[PDB]
Formats: sequence, structure tokens, C-alpha cells
Amino acid sequence: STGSATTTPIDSLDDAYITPVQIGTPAQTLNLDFDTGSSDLWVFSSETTASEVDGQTIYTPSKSTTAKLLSGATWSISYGDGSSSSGDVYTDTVSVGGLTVTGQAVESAKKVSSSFTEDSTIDGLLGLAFSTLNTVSPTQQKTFFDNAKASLDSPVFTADLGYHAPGTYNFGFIDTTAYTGSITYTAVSTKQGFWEWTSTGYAVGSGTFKSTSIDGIADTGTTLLYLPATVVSAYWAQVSGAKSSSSVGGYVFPCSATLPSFTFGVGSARIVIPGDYIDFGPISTGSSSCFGGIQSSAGIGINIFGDVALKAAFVVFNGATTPTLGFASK
Ligand SMILES: CN(C)c1ccc(C(=O)O)cn1
Repeated sequence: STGSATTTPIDSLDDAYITPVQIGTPAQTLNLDFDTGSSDLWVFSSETTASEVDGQTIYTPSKSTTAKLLSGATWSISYGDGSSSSGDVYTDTVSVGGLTVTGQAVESAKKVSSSFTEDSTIDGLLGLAFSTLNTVSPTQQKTFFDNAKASLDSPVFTADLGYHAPGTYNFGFIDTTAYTGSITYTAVSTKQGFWEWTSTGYAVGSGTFKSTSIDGIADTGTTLLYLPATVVSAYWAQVSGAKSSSSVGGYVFPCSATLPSFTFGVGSARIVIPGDYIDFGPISTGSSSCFGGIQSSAGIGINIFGDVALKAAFVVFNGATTPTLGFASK
């Protein structure tokens, strides 16, 4: 089997991407944030504290003839941006782009933090990291991908995120029309539960490539590119007037600037992130100070190849017995 679904930016900055997902019988369609950095499929629901729901579409398990309470199971998760959610668990039928999994754990939120409430466009998350990170207790649950894998034509999914445009998540096949040149594959460590890999270096604009190993994670649920402070300083030094602002919470730059590209290495191959992709717009409405799309990972403990990086590539998440990542230009 295979599946193919369009993923759409939630706003004009590509702050996140949402993908429609069918849950239950009859189908209830929710728009979920596909997150290769976590491993829980959770949704706003009829159980979510009413004051914490503001415009989201909810899953109502009592209206699904295939929903079953997973008795005794609870979940609770916190994300790198400080947001969080928790609740109980149902199993139900879940379909993405025509690919159906029966008995998928659907984690129903009883509580969500303010940043979830405030984002009316995101109805929940669909985790695509390794199932070892799943938070359900006392019986850990599998991701949608793990549950689907054995049935797929090939044990893979691909992320093809758009810049200020829709893109595609495919399951079970590689669309050879969706990229240019060849796909370069690179080793993955699953030791931390992430799609963790090592970039071979970087370049800023038309500058020379610096060969240096940068360990990090391919994370579709993180907006920006978070890299070591040395790398990030080298980038922003090429933008007149750019500076790190402790008050804003990262590098800012004059909105009048033209940003240089940023290249990252995948083995001997190179992925080029156009300068425009690194512009996250005014820090507040009407400001001439703009927020940068490349930020330091120093506070975080891990480097993160978030959407800024991934959207410049066609990315293969190969879930074969020994997982690997693939990157192609597009
Ligand atoms: C809607 N918000 C608060 C989100 C969504 C997704 C993530 C994440 O995948 O890490 C974090 N915050």
C-alpha cells in the first residue's frame, strides 16, 4: 500500500504545516502537524478542557463506531518550545492520504498549553519519530508509520515541504518526479529516538564550504534551523546590522536586508537554502527588525534541521531495518 497527502503552511511565514487526517468511522477529518521529532498522535477532542479549545476541530470518539477506549492508558508530552499536552487514549482507524491503519493509538487531549489553544489551525500532532519516544503509559504505543510499515510497498515516508506553498507527505514510495538529480543517503542513529544524522559541513552565501561534522535531527515539527553558535555567528556576520537580541530571543536583522543563502552538506552532496527561506518577518507588527530563520542551538542540547532546512530538499525517511535519511535537491 501507499498514501499521499498534501501538507499546507498554516500562515504566510510557514510557521508550521498541516496535513488532513481521517480518524474514526464515519471519518472525522482533523488537520494535524506531522512531526518527525516526536512520536505521539494526539488530537483536540470532546474531552479537551473547554476553555482550552479556540477554533480547533475536535475528535469525538463517542461518534466513531470503531473507537475503543484503551483502558488505563494516559499520555503527557512536552515539546522543545515549552508547549505541552496530556490526556487519555483511544484506538481507532486512521487514514492519511488513502493509507489506512486500524487500531492506531489516538491520544485524546484533556489539557493543552496556551500555545496550542492559540493556534486555531492545528488540531493535533502526528508523530513520525521512533516509537521508543511515545509517551503512552503504562503500555507504550506505536506511531502511524510503524503501524503502517509492514503493509507499505517500501518502508519509507518522504517529506516535500513547500516554501510559502503546499507540499506533500508520501508513505510507501519515492516519487522520482519530485526531486532533481540523485538522492544522497546518510546514516541515522536512533539512540535518542530521533532521525539523527551528521551533516558534513556548511557554506554561507557564495563562500567556501567548511567541512565539519554537525550532528542533528531532521525535525518537521520545528520551524527553524538550529545550529552551533559558531556556525550561526558566521552566517549572520554576512548580514549588515544583524545581531543577537536577548530581549527578542535570537538573531534579528534589518528587514531591508537581502539574506545570503545557507548550504549544508549531506555526504558529498550539498543542499542550498535560499536566503528568502531564512526571513521570518517583522518581530512584531510594523517593526523593521526581522526574525532570523537560522538560530543558535546552544540553549537546546541538540542541533535541529527544522523546516527552514527541510523545505529546501526532498527528504526520505527510510525506516528499513537499519534506518537512513535521504536528501535531494528539488
Ligand atoms: C502549535 N504548537 C504550540 C506546536 C506545534 C508543534 C510543535 C512541535 O512539533 O514541536 C510545537 N508547538
